[PDB]
Amino acid sequence: PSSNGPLEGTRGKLKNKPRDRGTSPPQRAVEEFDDGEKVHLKIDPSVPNGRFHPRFDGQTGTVEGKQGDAYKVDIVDGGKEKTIIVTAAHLRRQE
Amino acid sequence: FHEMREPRIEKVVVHMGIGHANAEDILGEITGQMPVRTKAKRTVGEFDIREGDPIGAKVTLRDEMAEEFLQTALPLAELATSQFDDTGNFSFGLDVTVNLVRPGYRVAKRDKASRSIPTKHRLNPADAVAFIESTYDVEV
Amino acid sequence: MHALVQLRGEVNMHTDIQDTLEMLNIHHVNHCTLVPETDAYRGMVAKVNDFVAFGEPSQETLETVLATRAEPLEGDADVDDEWVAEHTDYDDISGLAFALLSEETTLREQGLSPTLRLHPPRGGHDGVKHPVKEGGQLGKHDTEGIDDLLEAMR
Amino acid sequence: KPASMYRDIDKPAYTRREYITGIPGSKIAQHKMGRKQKDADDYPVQISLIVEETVQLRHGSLEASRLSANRHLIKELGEEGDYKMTLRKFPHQVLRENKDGMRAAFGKIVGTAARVQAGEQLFTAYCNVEDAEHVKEAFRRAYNKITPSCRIDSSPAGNA
Amino acid sequence: ATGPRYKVPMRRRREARTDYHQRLRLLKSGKPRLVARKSNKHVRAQLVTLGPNGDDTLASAHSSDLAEYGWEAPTGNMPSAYLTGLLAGLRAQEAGVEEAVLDIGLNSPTPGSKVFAIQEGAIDAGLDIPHNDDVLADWQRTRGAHIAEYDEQLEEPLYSGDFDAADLPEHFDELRETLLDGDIEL
RNA sequence: UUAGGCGGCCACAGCGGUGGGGUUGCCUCCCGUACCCAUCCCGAACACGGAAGAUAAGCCCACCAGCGUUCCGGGGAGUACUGGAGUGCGCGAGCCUCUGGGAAACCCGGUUCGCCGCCACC
RNA sequence: AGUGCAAGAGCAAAAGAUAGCUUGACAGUGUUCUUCCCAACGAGGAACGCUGACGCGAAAGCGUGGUCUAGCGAACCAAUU
RNA sequence: CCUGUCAAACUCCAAACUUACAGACGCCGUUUGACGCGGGGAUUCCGGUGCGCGGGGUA
Ligand SMILES: [Cl-]
Ligand SMILES: [Cl-]
Ligand SMILES: [Mg+2]
Ligand SMILES: [Mg+2]
Ligand SMILES: [Mg+2]
Ligand SMILES: [Mg+2]
Ligand SMILES: [Mg+2]
Ligand SMILES: [Mg+2]
Ligand SMILES: [Mg+2]
Ligand code: NA
Ligand code: NA
Ligand code: NA
Ligand code: NA
Ligand SMILES: [Sr+2]
Ligand SMILES: [Sr+2]
Ligand SMILES: [Sr+2]
Ligand SMILES: [Sr+2]
Ligand SMILES: [Sr+2]
Ligand SMILES: [Sr+2]
Ligand SMILES: [Sr+2]
Repeated sequence: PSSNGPLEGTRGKLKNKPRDRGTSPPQRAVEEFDDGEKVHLKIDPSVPNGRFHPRFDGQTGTVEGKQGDAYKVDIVDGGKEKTIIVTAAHLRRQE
Repeated sequence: FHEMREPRIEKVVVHMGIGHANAEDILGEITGQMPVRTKAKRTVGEFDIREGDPIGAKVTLRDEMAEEFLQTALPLAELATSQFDDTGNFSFGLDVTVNLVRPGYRVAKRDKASRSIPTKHRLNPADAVAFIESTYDVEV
Repeated sequence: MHALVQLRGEVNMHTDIQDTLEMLNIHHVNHCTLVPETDAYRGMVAKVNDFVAFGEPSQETLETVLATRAEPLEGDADVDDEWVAEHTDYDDISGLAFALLSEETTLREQGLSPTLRLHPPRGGHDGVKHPVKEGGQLGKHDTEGIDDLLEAMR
Repeated sequence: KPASMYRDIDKPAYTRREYITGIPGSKIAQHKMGRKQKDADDYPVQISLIVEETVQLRHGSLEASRLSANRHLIKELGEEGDYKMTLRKFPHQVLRENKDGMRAAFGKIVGTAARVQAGEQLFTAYCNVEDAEHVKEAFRRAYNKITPSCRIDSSPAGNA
Repeated sequence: ATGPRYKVPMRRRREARTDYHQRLRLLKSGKPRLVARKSNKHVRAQLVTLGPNGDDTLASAHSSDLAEYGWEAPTGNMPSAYLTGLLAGLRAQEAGVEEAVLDIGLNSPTPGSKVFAIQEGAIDAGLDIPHNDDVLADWQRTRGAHIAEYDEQLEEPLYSGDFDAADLPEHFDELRETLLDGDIEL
């Protein structure tokens, strides 16, 4: 890349399909997950806060607790284990 | 069907677009109620670079105030078909605007479940000229 | 149930393709394995398609190859009807051949090495630079074509 | 400059005017010739010049071929002949030239070209069954001034 | 409507019934909502909870079924609204609900209004709801006093179908008295 | 749900159009400003109080496909493109064969004028 | 459209406009990620917490600066609380 | 309305394919102890070629 900030090369993954444009439904932003649940990570373009590093878009982690309203999700980046702080607005149950 | 379809007066807005006011006093007399200041937007070559600031005034009358005004106001004008809107509105002149509409207009002015008025319930120039002309004055 | 025979060496073959052969218990050229026809195994053979020869063999052919090349999981004990009868859930090679072709069991399941270490093709094969439809020996074969190859490698 | 330098499609598409400046004007004078007030359907014969290989044709080449073709049609049918020919391609691809060795080599803008896939119609003419051979001659002279080989294909025309 | 790229608002948005931004802020409490609504003639209170396929109402009260306990007065006023809230509140306690958050939907937070009366009623019913006393109308108004004095400036009975002449806030008391009581079939 | 409230999905729900529906019931329009509250001016709205009138709006019910949208049939198309393989072809840019996948535009015919959950209610 | 400034992205009963009020551009201390994909490395940054004290709002709630990604600096020494 | 063309910094669409997690089969590990963890010792930080996809350059 020409620069190395967090949003480098995120033109597509952080852009909404035109019809999903606009404030998102509150339901998925208030969803509750239990420890051990498998959740897919995907930032919702319309939601500013509670995001993780774009580089983790597409990961399917495991809820292992929470911090405030946000959730702590465990993932394995390559071979490195990491803990991600992310709000329900950017999560989805698996299967 | 006809009772809830026959026109009425939503509001009579009288306003003097000056451009810098001292004219509020006459409106307060010719209408009977307190007028409000009018601010402009966008800078203007004609020494009008001040966005927010007095430039005009207006008075919106409803119910009696509106009709008691038009009684002595309409006779001062010479209404014509062109002077009418596409929604059934007409204004003459110191400007004098008359907003006419059907009964349940509120459906578009209320906060909850508001809705736009179907074109069928929208007033017509024809229906407008009629109603009005049907009360103290002529047409074209 | 398809018979799989590696006809092209490991040098220069993609690693994931080579690992696939190994998962199918084939580690040398001319080595043959018997694989059930399932969606999972299907993806595998389609992946090694260009370095192998496969197809469904006739009961007789499978019987000939088993007689001549089947081996115990361990040891050099020859495999014949008597061996089969005394070590497997069958009465003779035929009972085995049938159960394999009908995918009711596997060589490993019956105490036999998963692989048939065949002999080079007598009279040579059709070449490893072209598929069957183009006159080569690679890819899927007819039961007759597959039997021709396996019998030549008996 | 030799066409060998730009005839192949060995570079990304370079057409964005919003990020490219100094683009030379095209040398193509007209894309629609003959009687452009009349429709194409108003003719019994429709013949196109088809490119046989994928290539890039610089505007200087489109102009030479088109010119050397319409010129003939004019000489054989007159400045107002009952015919019409169309050059259906426009030179959108911008070309550069590195004209200091290989350091900071990105080239300066020098011209434009049209990308043509094999099998496509570069030119298409519409004539009366009489002038059908005069157009075949115009194309013969046209494909002699462009890189690839071409097929003179006769679309509507079963009068042979 | 116009084309592929056109953005149509969520159904409840175009119907102009749900303020989603306020909704979200409400749902963040984690508590049930005391949904206060009102029509020209009536007033309704519902205790709504979040659910998989849509909200879930655990309890509720309408101004209509108020009569079911001895009410012959109109059902679009202050006394009406309060009692409705209390009725809904009481039933709330029944189903095991202990706390809520006022959801006045698209109504305005005017001091002393009915949605706030519904709230005070639901709170007296024993429900724990975040509130502010100096935004609730004074006791007397809730009772119906303001309308009594209005009828005082008589000349033509305030009510058409003679429910009474000089109206009655004292009735409000009888009904509230009947609800706060144990017995009552909720 | 013979008209209600809170919603989930967020156009299959949009745009536009037709017909039907309401005596103490419902939603409304509607009537009216003493109060709580309100308008940088207007009881327009917001708020409160209310039933003389009305089903013309809205709303709900039944329905229409011209535009927009979803899915599906047939055609385009196993085309375009493509993962794996080749002592196959081509001066070459490039193409072909085998194996495994496989569009988009567009046309024609259907589908779509919301579906679903909770509560309340002749 | 606007949203201070590149570009790309976000936003409509708002993240924009207006009006009013206000000083959360607050103190303490962490979790995590980033910086540095994988994979160790500082300053710097961000998201998310707990504690304290406040602002606004009916209340849920919002406010750890400006919608998001640039606007930054070790040890030694000095001044300062 | 019709008719002629395009896009590395366009997208109403949209692959092959790459990729997170899981189950299944396969292969492997439980005396050949895999996976994971801690510690000792490095060498290495001029690379090259083919093929596929490239960006620059007439090459
Ligand atoms: Cl993160
Ligand atoms: Cl309401
Ligand atoms: Mg991209
Ligand atoms: Mg052995
Ligand atoms: Mg040979
Ligand atoms: Mg009707
Ligand atoms: Mg050659
Ligand atoms: Mg120094
Ligand atoms: Mg200092
Ligand atoms: Na959205
Ligand atoms: Na002013
Ligand atoms: Na109606
Ligand atoms: Na740091
Ligand atoms: Sr090149
Ligand atoms: Sr040529
Ligand atoms: Sr009124
Ligand atoms: Sr050559
Ligand atoms: Sr297929
Ligand atoms: Sr922020
Ligand atoms: Sr890739």
